[PDB]
Amino acid sequence: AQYEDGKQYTTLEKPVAGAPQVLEFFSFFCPHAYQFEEVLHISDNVKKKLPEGVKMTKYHVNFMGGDLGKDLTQAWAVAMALGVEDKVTVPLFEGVQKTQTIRSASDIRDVFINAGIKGEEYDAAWNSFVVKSLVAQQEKAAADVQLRGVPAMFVNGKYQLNPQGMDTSNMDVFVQQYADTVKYLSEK
Amino acid sequence: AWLLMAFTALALELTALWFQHVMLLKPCVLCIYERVALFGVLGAALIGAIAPKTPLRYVAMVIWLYSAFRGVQLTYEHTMLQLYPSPFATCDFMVRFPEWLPLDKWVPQVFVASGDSWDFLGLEMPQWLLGIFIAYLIVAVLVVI
Ligand SMILES: COC1=C(OC)C(=O)C(CC=C(C)C)=C(C)C1=O
Ligand SMILES: [Zn+2]
Repeated sequence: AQYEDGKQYTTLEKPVAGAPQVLEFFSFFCPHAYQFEEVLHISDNVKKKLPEGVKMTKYHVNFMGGDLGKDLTQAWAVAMALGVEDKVTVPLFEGVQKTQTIRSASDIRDVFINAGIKGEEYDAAWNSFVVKSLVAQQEKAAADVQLRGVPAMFVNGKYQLNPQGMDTSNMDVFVQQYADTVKYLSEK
Repeated sequence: AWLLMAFTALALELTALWFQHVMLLKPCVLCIYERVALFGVLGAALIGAIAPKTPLRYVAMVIWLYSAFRGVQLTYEHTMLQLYPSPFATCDFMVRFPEWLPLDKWVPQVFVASGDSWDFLGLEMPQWLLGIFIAYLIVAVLVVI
């Protein structure tokens, strides 16, 4: 009796095959993406409620940060490829966004090195076909779910996430209200 | 009000539109929504409802009751987030026009976004526009409604 299109989720008009199971986008540049992941760690909360050990993917976006984002992506393309991720998430948010201490490829490079990434084993993957492919397919991936803004999210290449059709005043609440909507759309 | 708006047209309108493409600056997404909840009054009370005839301007009353209004929070919501950001938000680079009416592609040149991360007087851009979106609200509500 209670689960609404345009409300808590929105279904995609042109949907996309071979798409990941749940596919959060994000930049290291949206003060909101920061708020989304760094403040509310919604990502983890969604994981938690999530059904039977399910592909919780997460791609980065190019538009914001122009020439830097580009590499910040590529950096991340690696960070998945290895991948540290978890280990390189927090500092790269904390870097670029919150303190303004990241200037380009190597500032990032450093934040990998500095986070337990092996000096130029990072560079050893950075140019690997592995990570060209990864990058290119996180452009493609966005252009597919026809993207505009970030954070975003897409259950099984079908449902754009509408964070709106949900409490907006209560944090603790909206989270579980968010993380829930996923458990639903997944097994559906 | 055609007198106000004719000189808000030939005096205020494009002090907007130009004096950005004048220094060739990049918009945002909310940008051209605010340009729309704008150029959809300085055109939508001119060729609008103060009209090419000025006996009956309560059609323009609603053309201001709920159009200067959008202009308010468009700028407001926009400006809200400047050092005060929010979880359930986004930050975009692309834009829209429902009703299969299509802003973007009609005028590629000015109905276009380019989403990114200065200074205007003792201020910057967006607030300075609440300084008129909420100005051309009350001191326009007062005399008509
Ligand atoms: C902060 O970014 C913005 C601009 O920057 C290029 C604008 O030109 C415009 C359009 C300018 C005016 C004066 C309406 C808006 C609305 C805006 O929000
Ligand atoms: Zn925390």
